[PDB]
Amino acid sequence: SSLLDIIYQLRQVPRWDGSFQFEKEDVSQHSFSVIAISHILCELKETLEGKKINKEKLLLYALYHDVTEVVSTHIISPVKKNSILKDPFNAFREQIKNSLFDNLPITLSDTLSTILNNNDLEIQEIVEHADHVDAYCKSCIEVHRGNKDFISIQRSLGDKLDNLTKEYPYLKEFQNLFLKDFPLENKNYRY
Amino acid sequence: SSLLDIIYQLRQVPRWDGSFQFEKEDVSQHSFSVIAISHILCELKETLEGKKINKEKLLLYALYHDVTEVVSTHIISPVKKNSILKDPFNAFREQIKNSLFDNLPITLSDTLSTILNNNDLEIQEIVEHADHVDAYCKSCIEVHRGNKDFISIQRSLGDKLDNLTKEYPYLKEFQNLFLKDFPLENKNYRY
Ligand SMILES: Nc1ncnc2c1ncn2[C@@H]1O[C@H](CO)[C@H]1CO
Ligand SMILES: Nc1ncnc2c1ncn2[C@@H]1O[C@H](CO)[C@H]1CO
Ligand SMILES: [Mg+2]
Ligand SMILES: [Mg+2]
Repeated sequence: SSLLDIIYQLRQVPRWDGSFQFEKEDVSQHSFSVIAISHILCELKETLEGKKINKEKLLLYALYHDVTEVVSTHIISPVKKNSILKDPFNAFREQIKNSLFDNLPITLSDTLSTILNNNDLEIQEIVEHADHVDAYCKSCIEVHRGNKDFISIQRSLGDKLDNLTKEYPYLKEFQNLFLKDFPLENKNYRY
Repeated sequence: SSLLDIIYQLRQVPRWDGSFQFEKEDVSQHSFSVIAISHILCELKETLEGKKINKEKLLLYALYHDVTEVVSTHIISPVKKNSILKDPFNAFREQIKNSLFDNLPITLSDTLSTILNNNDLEIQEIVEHADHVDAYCKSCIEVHRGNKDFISIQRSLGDKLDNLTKEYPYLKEFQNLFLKDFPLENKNYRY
């Protein structure tokens, strides 16, 4: 099985191609943040919307949400979302899903296929929101480091996030709790 | 709340201090791998030992298992396990847990305290095993890159892992499935 190799190979998939970064970021670091953000968003949404989400399925979906980029590499969203490429890339991503986990035991094989081909729309939505939050957070950190090239990126991501908070109360609560002073200029918790 | 800052600040905590590495590794990359390994180990253990583990709790514990290193930094195991430092470091780690999540809503606050102060011994054991597997895997990748300085590290970690597989059948199965050709010299799944 290539599953363990793929887990470590995601470190060789860089994000933010074409942009200067003070800190390069790979898919494993991004996926770690998305898992943690997805969990936080889930807890807020559960409390606000009066429900319970299957957190095993949510966390496993967040964990693997970008695993196909070990084949596709990470295509940045301005390119992937171009109308010329949007649908072919989604067909490409589906082709990768179909071939990934070849020589696995049926416990892993079906559990991993279940994770990849998830049709829980709500888990997919939470992780999509977490993905946008993480991109905004990265843009915040780069601007904080002094990276003027990320100011316009931060602006467009923050504008889209603002619009999302008008329609998704759990995102507005997340923004209130965490995103109005980010990153922390003084990291008092270290002492 | 400092929770989101901490999630990203784990990227500034390096592992393997004092060892030459061709690729530097931070706690977020390590924790991503440990979450994924913990999940795989859990599925094997469930099938082999005739049980079901609460995978939400396992994954969340793996996600945060090293979060206190944002305060302590990452003390390498030859130092942390020294008899002079072993118990004081565990007391230090307990002091950090007690002060981390100050200004959070009770959904997050208690859920995060529950995660940190977990007393599920089996989840703690799975994550401890996943932590050792990940350290072995890193040593394998460095040796693969050509890093002779990690040969003796790989040997001692592989010896300890071998001994563990004699007592924990799910680890032996993991080793059989993934650790006899790692990393993959030819990454055929990319094409
Ligand atoms: N305004 C922008 N310019 C360049 N890359 C962007 C971008 N917004 C998002 N990305 C990147 O597309 C990825 C998914 O958000 C993100 C990291 O590669
Ligand atoms: N033989 C060894 N020499 C130096 N650091 C080691 C080591 N074995 C494990 N470590 C490091 O201790 C950490 C936990 O395994 C690991 C990464 O920092
Ligand atoms: Mg993503
Ligand atoms: Mg660890």
